[PDB]
Amino acid sequence: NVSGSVKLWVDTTQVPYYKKIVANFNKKYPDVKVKVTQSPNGSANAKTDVGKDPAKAADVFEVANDQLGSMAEAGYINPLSPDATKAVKNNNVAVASEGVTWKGKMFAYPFAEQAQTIYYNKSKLTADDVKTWDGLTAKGVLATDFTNAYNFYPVFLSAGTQLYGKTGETVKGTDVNSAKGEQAMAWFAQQKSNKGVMQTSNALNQLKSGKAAAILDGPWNSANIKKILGKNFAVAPYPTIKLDGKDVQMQAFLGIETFAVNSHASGSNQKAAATLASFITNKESQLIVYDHSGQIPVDKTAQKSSKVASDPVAGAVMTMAKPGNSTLMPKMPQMATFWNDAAPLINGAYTGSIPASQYSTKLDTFVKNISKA
Ligand SMILES: OC[C@H]1O[C@H](O[C@H]2[C@H](O)[C@@H](O)[C@@H](O[C@H]3[C@H](O)[C@@H](O)[C@@H](O[C@H]4[C@H](O)[C@@H](O)[C@@H](O)O[C@@H]4CO)O[C@@H]3CO)O[C@@H]2CO)[C@H](O)[C@@H](O)[C@@H]1O
Ligand SMILES: *O[C@H]1[C@H](O)[C@@H](O)[C@@H](O)O[C@@H]1CO
Ligand SMILES: [Cl-]
Ligand SMILES: [Cl-]
Ligand SMILES: [Cl-]
Repeated sequence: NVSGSVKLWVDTTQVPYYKKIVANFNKKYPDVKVKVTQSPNGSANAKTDVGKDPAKAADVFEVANDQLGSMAEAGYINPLSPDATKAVKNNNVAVASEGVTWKGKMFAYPFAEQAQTIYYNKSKLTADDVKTWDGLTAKGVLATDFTNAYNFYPVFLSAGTQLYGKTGETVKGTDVNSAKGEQAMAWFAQQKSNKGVMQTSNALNQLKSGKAAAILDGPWNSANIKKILGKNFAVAPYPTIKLDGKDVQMQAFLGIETFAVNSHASGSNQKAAATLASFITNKESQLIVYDHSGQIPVDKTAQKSSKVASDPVAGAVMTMAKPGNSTLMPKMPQMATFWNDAAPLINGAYTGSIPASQYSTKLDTFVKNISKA
C-alpha cells in the first residue's frame, strides 16, 4: 500500500488544475495526503529554491530539464528506479527521455515539450509575413526581451556554434568565441535600430493592448494567448534570420518540463512522492495540463490524440523540435552560470554597451566563464 504525506510545488497559475490531477491521484491512492502549493519562485528557479534548504523544500517539484545535472551532482535528486525509468522511456517521446537523462540515469519525470514559437495577431500580419524576421518586423511590431538569454542565445546556434559540444555534454565544448559567434552578436546589435522590434519586460501586455503584432513565447502561454487574441489568434514556427548575409532558420531552445523527487524524503513519504510524480506526469494528467494551459504532452499517445494533433500550437512546436529548428537545453552543472553570463552578453550587444570592437574579447571571456570544472 502507498501511504504518506507529500508536498507538491507547481507554478502559480497551475495550482487549480494540479488540484484536479491530485483528486484523480487520490481516487487510486486514497492514503496519500498531498498539499499542493505554488513554489517560492517557480520551475525556472527550482535549482535555487531547493538549494537554499533542500530539507525544507517540497517533496515533488516542477523543474526544467536544464537544471537536472546541477541538482543530480549536488545530491538533491536521486536516479529513478528501473521500473520508473522503463515507464518514462516507453510512454514518452525519445527527446523527453534524453531531457531527463544525466550520465546514463534518469533524474526526473518528464511531462511537457517546450519550444517557443511566434504568436501573432493575424489581423496585423499574414502567414507569409512571419516567415522571415526582417519581413515580419518591417510590417509589424514584435515585442520581446533581450535580457532573457532563453529567448536569444539560440541565435548563436543558428550561427553554427555549439553549446557544450556536439552533445551538450562537453565542459569545454562551447565554441561561440569565433567569427560565427560575432555574426550573432552583430545580429543582436542590428535589432536596436529595427523599428519593428520592441524591448519590453512584458510582451504579453503589448500583445493584449495591440501595441505588438507578434511575440515570441512558449506553450505555457498557449491558452492564455488564444484567450487574448480570440479570432485573430495565429501561431508559426520561428522565422529565418539573416546571418552573414545568408538566410538561416532562427532556433529556439527545446526544453522538457519535469517533476523531480526531493532526495530528502524517506520511508513511506519517499514512496508516496515517487508515486505522485509518476501519476501527475502520466498520460491522463498530461492531457489535463494540455486542456488548461495548452502545454504539449510528451506522452506518445497523447501527442497523436485528435485534440492535440489538430492544435496549431502543437504542430508549430513539433516543427520547432525538428533538427535544425531547436537545440535541446543542455543540463551541465555549469548551466546556472551560463544563464547568468549569457544575458549581459546578448543584451550588451543589443544595446551597444558592447561595441563590435569588443565582440571577440567578450565572447572569449564568456567561454572561459562558463567552462569551469
Ligand atoms: O540567470 C538567469 C536565470 O537563469 C536560470 O533560469 C533559466 C532556467 O533554468 C531555464 O529553464 C530557462 O527557463 C525557461 C523555462 O525552462 C520555461 O519553462 C519557461 O518558464 C515558464 C514556466 O514554464 C511557466 O510555468 C511560468 O512559470 O513562466 C515561466 C516563464 O516566466 O521560460 C523560462 C525562461 O523565461 O531559462 C532561464 C533563463 O531565462 C535560473 O533558473 C534563474 O534563477 C536565473 O534567474
Ligand atoms: O512559470 C513562472 C510563473 O509564471 C511564475 O508565476 C512563477 O511560478 O515562476 C515561474 C518560473 O519559474
Ligand atoms: Cl519518439
Ligand atoms: Cl534578420
Ligand atoms: Cl520524509
